[PDB]
Amino acid sequence: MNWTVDIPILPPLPTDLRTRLDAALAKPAAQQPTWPADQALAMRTVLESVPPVTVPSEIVRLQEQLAQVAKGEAFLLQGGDCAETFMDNTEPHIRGNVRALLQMAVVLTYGASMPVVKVARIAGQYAKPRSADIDALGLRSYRGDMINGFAPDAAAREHDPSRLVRAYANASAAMNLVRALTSSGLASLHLVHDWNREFVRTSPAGARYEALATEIDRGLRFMSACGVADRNLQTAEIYASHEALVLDYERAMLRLSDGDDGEPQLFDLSAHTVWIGERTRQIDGAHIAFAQVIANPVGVKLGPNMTPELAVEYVERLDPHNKPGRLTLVSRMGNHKVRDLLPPIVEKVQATGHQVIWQCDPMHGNTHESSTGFKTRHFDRIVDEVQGFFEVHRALGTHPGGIHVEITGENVTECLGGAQDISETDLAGRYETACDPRLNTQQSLELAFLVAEMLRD
Amino acid sequence: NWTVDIPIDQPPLPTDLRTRLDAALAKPAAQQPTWPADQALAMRTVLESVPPVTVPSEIVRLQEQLAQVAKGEAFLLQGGDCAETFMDNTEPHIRGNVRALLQMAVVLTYGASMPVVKVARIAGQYAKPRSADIDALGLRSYRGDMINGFAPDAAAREHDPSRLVRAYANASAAMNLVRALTSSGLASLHLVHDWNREFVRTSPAGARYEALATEIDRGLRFMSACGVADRNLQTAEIYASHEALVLDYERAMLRLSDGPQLFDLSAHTVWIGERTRQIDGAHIAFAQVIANPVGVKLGPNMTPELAVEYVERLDPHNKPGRLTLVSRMGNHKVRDLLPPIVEKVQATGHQVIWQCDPMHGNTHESSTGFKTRHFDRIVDEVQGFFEVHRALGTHPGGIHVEITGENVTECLGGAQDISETDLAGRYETACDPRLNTQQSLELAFLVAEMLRD
Amino acid sequence: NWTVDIPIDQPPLPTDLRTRLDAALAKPAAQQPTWPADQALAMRTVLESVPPVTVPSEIVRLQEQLAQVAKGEAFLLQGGDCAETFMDNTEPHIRGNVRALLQMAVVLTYGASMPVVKVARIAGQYAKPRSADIDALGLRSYRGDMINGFAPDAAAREHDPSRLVRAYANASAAMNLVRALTSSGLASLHLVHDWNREFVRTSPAGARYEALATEIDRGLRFMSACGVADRNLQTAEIYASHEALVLDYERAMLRLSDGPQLFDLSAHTVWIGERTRQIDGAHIAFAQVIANPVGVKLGPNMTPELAVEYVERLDPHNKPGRLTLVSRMGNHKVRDLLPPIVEKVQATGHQVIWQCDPMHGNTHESSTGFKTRHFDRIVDEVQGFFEVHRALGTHPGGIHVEITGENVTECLGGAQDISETDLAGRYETACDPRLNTQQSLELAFLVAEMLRD
Amino acid sequence: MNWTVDIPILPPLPTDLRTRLDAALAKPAAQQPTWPADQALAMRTVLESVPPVTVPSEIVRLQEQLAQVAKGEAFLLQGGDCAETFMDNTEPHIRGNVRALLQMAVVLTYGASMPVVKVARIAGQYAKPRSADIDALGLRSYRGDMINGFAPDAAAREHDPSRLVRAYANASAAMNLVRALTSSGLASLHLVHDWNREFVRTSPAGARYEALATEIDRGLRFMSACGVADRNLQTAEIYASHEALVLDYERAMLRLSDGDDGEPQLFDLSAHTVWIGERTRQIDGAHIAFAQVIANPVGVKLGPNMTPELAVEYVERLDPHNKPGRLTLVSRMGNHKVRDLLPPIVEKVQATGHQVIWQCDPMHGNTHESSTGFKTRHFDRIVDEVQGFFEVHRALGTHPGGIHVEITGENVTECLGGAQDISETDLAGRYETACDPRLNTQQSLELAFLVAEMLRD
Ligand SMILES: N[C@@H](Cc1c[nH]c2ccccc12)C(=O)O
Ligand SMILES: N[C@@H](Cc1c[nH]c2ccccc12)C(=O)O
Ligand SMILES: N[C@@H](Cc1c[nH]c2ccccc12)C(=O)O
Ligand SMILES: N[C@@H](Cc1c[nH]c2ccccc12)C(=O)O
Ligand SMILES: N[C@@H](Cc1ccccc1)C(=O)O
Ligand SMILES: N[C@@H](Cc1ccccc1)C(=O)O
Ligand SMILES: N[C@@H](Cc1ccccc1)C(=O)O
Ligand SMILES: N[C@@H](Cc1ccccc1)C(=O)O
Ligand SMILES: [Cl-]
Ligand SMILES: [Cl-]
Ligand SMILES: [Cl-]
Ligand SMILES: [Cl-]
Ligand SMILES: [Mn+2]
Ligand SMILES: [Mn+2]
Ligand SMILES: [Mn+2]
Ligand SMILES: [Mn+2]
Repeated sequence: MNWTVDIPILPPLPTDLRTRLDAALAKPAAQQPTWPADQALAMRTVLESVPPVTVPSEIVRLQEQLAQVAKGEAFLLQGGDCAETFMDNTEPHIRGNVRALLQMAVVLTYGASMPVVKVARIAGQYAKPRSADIDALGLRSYRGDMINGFAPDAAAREHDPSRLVRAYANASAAMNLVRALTSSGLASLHLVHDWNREFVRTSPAGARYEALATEIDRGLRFMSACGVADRNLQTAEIYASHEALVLDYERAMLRLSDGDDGEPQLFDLSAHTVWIGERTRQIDGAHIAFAQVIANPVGVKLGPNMTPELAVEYVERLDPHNKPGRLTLVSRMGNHKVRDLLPPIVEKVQATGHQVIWQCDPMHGNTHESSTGFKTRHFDRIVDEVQGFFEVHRALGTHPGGIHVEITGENVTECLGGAQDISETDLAGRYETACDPRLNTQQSLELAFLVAEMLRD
Repeated sequence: NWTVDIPIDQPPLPTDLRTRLDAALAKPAAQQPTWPADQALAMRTVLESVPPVTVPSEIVRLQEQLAQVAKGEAFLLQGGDCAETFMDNTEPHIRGNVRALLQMAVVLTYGASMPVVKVARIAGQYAKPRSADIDALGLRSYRGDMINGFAPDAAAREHDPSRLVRAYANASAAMNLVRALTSSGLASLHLVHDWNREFVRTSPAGARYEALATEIDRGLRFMSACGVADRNLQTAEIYASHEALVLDYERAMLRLSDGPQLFDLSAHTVWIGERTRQIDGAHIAFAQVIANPVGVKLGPNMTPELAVEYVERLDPHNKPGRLTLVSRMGNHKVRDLLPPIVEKVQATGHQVIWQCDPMHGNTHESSTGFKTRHFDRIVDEVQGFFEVHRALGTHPGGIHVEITGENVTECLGGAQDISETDLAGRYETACDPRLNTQQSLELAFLVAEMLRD
Repeated sequence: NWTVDIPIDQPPLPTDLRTRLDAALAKPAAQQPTWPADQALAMRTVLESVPPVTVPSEIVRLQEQLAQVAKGEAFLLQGGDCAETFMDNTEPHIRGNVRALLQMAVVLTYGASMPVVKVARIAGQYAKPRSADIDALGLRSYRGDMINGFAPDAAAREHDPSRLVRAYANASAAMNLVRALTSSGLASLHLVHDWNREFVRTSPAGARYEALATEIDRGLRFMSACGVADRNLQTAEIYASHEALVLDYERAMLRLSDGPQLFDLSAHTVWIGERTRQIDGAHIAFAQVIANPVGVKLGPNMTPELAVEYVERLDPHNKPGRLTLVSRMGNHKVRDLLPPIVEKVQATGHQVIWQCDPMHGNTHESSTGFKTRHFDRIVDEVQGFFEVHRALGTHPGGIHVEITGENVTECLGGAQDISETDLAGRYETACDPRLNTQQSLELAFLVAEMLRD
Repeated sequence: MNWTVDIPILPPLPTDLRTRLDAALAKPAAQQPTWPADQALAMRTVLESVPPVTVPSEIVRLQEQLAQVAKGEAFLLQGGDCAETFMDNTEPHIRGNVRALLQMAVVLTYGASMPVVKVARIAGQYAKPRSADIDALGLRSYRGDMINGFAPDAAAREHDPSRLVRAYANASAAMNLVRALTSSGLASLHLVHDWNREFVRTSPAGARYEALATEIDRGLRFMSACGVADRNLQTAEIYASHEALVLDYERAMLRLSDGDDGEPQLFDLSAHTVWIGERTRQIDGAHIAFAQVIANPVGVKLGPNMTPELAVEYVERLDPHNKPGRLTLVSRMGNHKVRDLLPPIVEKVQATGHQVIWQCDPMHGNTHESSTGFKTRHFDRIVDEVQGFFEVHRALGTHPGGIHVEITGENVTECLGGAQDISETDLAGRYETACDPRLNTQQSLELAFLVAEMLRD
């Protein structure tokens, strides 16, 4: 059946912000759903008065934490599903993904010797681009639950604007849980580290990670021995992110800030931070213009065809004021290319004077199709791209700022390798992703161990 | 018709607890909606797998804080809209209401000299009883947005079980925002006190309250002067609550904690109303089975003996703070009716919270046709509630009020001297008349003196 | 003769700082003792290698706190005995005096709404000037226990340089105890406030002070109610001070910090008296060379121009809080004499602390023969000091008083209404009349209102 | 020359405390100086109204911290000079000894994974017993500066009661400094650990201790990474101790407590805690009786002739109320005997039901005379006694509670071995002790490293 919401019935935007927003959205937009303009407008009119998913003073705080990242005084961890679905938007799946990110944070905080800014891909990662409008079954392609349905039939693939509302309801629901969990006990550093201790005990490669787990453990005991005040160990902040892709959803989630802090700006309150993907980063297109008008922190994906010069253009358009950490540039090159392609981008951007975050995405450049027909990534390539991203920064004297991974708390079978030795035949058991293969819980924690050893190197 | 339809798609609680629940839910349930069972079932099935509004470790913490209230070492402040509506579940309304709680809370904490457990009527108060089969307009009565529409038209008033899911979405989106605001600066004690100072400055009776405002300011500066660490001044906990009325909604929102007890995860704490508190009815049998702290409204027809049976039913293990008895008597009846009830419950050896709802027994109709409440009657029920406890050496434990951040004209009186003619300007409640933001801060100050006195 | 002799046994400061010191110390020094140079030297040699009374990082912290006082963001409270004696350097006396500071401090912190830098006249105040060549009894005048004996007999009054070492031992043993008491529970704010409550309860004017006592109590409970972390309520810092008078003692106690500047490590902060503040004399040239915060007493003969030369000499680098100008004018003269001095020093652009000593210009002789001070005159000098600063928009920075924990009868008046006849009962000071414990708490309350007013 | 103090001119002691104290001091007392009774009494009358060196609420606190020790929830470190002197009672020598104890504490806190109760032998360790009244030069023996002079001449050796006063003045002076230093910066955990980092860098055996120093370092950085409240890292408490030997000094430093906490008792305020030595622990003698009347925590030295049965008698006389941590029993057996003699003492005392602190003194049973004529101890024996004290407790299931060592911050040449390889010829350079050989600063820190590895084992 259906539930039903009302299309509703206040000071207008500041004149310059109206002008600028309309000039942004007048530009060409790639990868947009194709539904009618009237039905879209009704849906945006619903979203324009819902309670936001985030609030501006959180975005201001995240921006300050990311400036520390940009200055080399913190490390950025971002991860969660490749594609959230409505049907898997459930308490166990959310807790599971929050717990996996947390588990990784413990180990990276200890390896980096500095705070880790924890950013979940969650509460709105419901839209994807596609290179092909017709997929391999010859159906109109799945573009994520905010657009159409996974089910491999033609009605299910029709673009349905009512998905904008269901996507918001599902997002704000998740966010409520993520906040409940982070403040009420899941994020206690003691509990989360006990889980890491249970992984080291049962993992097939646990003997390799025992020494570092033991050190963290004596580190934690050292704290209670010296009598530190411990409430800061009880809770952590998990922020929300997703690809800003569907411009009808992002424009309708825009809100003007109150001016008490800074003079009023437009924040996208569908998320704390958002990024712009490889297929939508046209320099003069609507997504880059949009990013330029919102106050949030933003990132741009940079793949193997990126030039140093285009990089610098992104930095000048998106960090026009030189605000450390407003712009993250998220390298995804493939492990076999990172060490060649990244260095001259980093040099040209470092010489601008701006302070970007350098972030490694070691997933999206390392995808292949298995003999068994599944889209998969090999753990050792994902690892090796991070290795090589660390080598580039070390050679340059610049900061390996963080990683951006697709992970889950579930024990799926989606990426090959790890300690578990996920084989091509194994992929059949629990291939559950609605899009790209994610590291399972064990694989994601193994990678934090390995990355903790790069941070220590 | 200016709507948009949102499609619904389509492991169970344990057998032993399901067997206990179905036994309790075979009891007759008053005031339930009349939708088809098969549609109710469908909608319960959706809600049995949605992410929860609250989590068990939050409720367990609330129980600890409420235990401290029961024992005379904390004060319970519960307030917000009489009735939430889906169309007024907006960011400025929700903020406004949190703001008004928080401002009352600063003044009450200072006046009590102890912590204040801050519980909003919010993120689910979407259902109400009715006495009237047919309202004045000859329509089926409005029952709250979880049941039907406010709109005085026959189609709006048919009972729609899909509203179960709309209520949930609106409840979680609301709770998301309440969490976000109370963690990220709205619950800064300094900033909330600054709003209290601007009220004292511009209020018409602001002269009367200036002295206490200045003492608070100087109690604040004293903290800074002594160098205390300040992060616990930066944020506050606002718990969620509503009347537990729709048993289709409340049972679907049940979850087992991870150990393992049954919690209702639609709210932190829920109460049973004056019309559904049958000692052998399902609402009571539901309150019995859940581990959340629970409240029961006790109006002027209550007997000591019946208030005891509530205690034996709802607090069988003698957990202080688990049960809150909520007096609502009328200002003219509190001093007489409440003492016997207190004496007899105290004598059981159980520690209940004694909370005053000075709103619901003090409602009258104005010559201009609006349902309304005098400000002075409301105050004087609290004053009396206080006298009762002082006389008996028992704890005046908290209050339960209907308030909003908005500058409505719903209750008469207060410093603004809302008159019978002012009622029409902004009377916006979908149900009972609320204190507006000014009247609710004024009531906090006046109660803060009863605590000091 | 009821004494026991304790034998004395027997790498230097750097050449460049020793060359600076000897240049400054070639200046004439008033009020110095008349013992043989060779004996002075011997005794300086002992004191140049003894463990220090204070350490440089303590003084550096004091300078930071005193900077905050200079800038109008803290208040300076300095008090204790006019003259310490070796035979009254006992555990109950020392505790009593710390106790009396700390109680004044609670009330001043609340009344100021900012932190209070707590500096005792203690652990070295063992030397005094004299005007009189020959006292009334026809004896050489007593000069303080670091110089000679109080005992009115010719042998006691000969200047004994071995008293340099006795002073040091008594100073360090005293400071040991002050550190121990302020770390281990005597400086608990709660417990100190409890003493303040028992004073309000038993004092004859306790009625007058009850309201502020109750506000403090409620500002305290408010902290607990808000859950602040409390370790900074458990202890307090009490710094040491005395008049820097015996240059043989003060120069021997010099040390280089470890980097490197010169500190006098006989005290945290030291002041120059009204009789030794010659602009070209050695006391001033000594204050110039040390890095400690310093004070200069400014009596009714001071000129604006001379108070400026103190600023240029003693605060050459413009370090706020480094220099404290200590007004002591008489209550009848403060309102007239002080404003010009403030205007002219302010105009230099330097930030000095402006501290009131309401004791030394308000001393009179009673018909019963005792040196005494009216309580009301003392209060009214502070009141005036306050009016002066308010008028000019400058900071009334602190006070400097002579107080003890004991229930002496030295100053007239106060709530106890000490009369000319009461003076003989317990007049025990070896020098000037002190506020007793009651009168000193009474003065804190009354000053706390000048701060609130 | 001389300085001069006055022999002075209040509620009498509670009748039972008078009676008990006099009954204690009526018993025979070994090792007491032999000066006239009238001159003694004058000196005690001076001491009876001086400001105490410690106060009762500190002793109450230390007792609570030592009960945690007794329960196995903390570790006790006690050390400083074998014999303080008046002439070396100077700022550098005191800071030096405080710094060395601190440096050791950092490493033991981290090794134990639990707090360390820091107890200095300081501010009154001015008296020693002697087996011989005539020494090897045929002079009346040196008994410590509270009794007579080190100088090897007969006048200097006369017993001089005025030394009771000079001993107090010197003690309270030191204590004032120790308190100044602990609260004002010397005891910052960051500074003290930087010093440990400089030792590991320059020590000849530094490469052996680098790994553990590095772990502590990442542990400390882990704390700032997680944002702990850090004032508890700024300061530490150093307590005062010495051998309670001279009964004229200890009786005159007795003070009655105020009753606000517990009902009034006699505390010895010359120290926080005191111990009774091998030569003065006669079961029915004045020192054991004295210890029984004061409220302080106490210890008794136990050497190789101790029986399990006599041990239990000490426990029943000195911990009559079963108060954990009131009684420490301080094993000194010699490294070659500890593993044989300690176990049956521990079993008999454990079976009483009382909770003593078990403390290792690995110095006093391990002393020998070198070919070069110096009293010396070999580092490897001192180490091996601690090793063996750990082995006894591990085998029993009981708590290796702490160590009691003689150390200094100076780079003296008094104990053979260590990383520095202090040879018999080396002892000549800087043999500075007025009594037994102390570990120098480097040797004391090496031993903390080694003991930290026993705690980790
Ligand atoms: N609050 C700190 C420490 C912390 C608490 N829980 C955590 C879980 C993982 C990592 C760190 C933490 C932080 O978020 O950094
Ligand atoms: N966190 C404390 C104090 C506090 C912070 N913000 C507040 C706002 C209102 C009342 C109290 C507070 C509490 O909830 O009690
Ligand atoms: N430690 C704080 C508060 C405090 C503790 N004890 C006190 C005693 C008196 C005055 C203040 C205090 C301070 O010194 O300011
Ligand atoms: N205050 C804690 C931590 C600490 C501070 N400084 C230290 C120096 C050494 C060891 C520990 C510490 C303690 O004493 O245990
Ligand atoms: N309150 C609005 C919009 C909304 C829908 C779902 C969740 C939150 C808000 C409605 O019910 O139509
Ligand atoms: N994920 C489910 C249930 C749900 C509805 C609304 C909000 C949150 C969850 C859906 O989309 O139907
Ligand atoms: N105050 C006494 C005792 C004393 C001596 C030395 C130090 C401390 C106290 C005196 O000078 O005689
Ligand atoms: N240690 C020296 C100096 C000293 C005297 C008094 C107290 C402290 C130190 C002495 O005994 O003479
Ligand atoms: Cl449009
Ligand atoms: Cl019914
Ligand atoms: Cl002269
Ligand atoms: Cl005797
Ligand atoms: Mn992906
Ligand atoms: Mn109502
Ligand atoms: Mn004086
Ligand atoms: Mn020894």
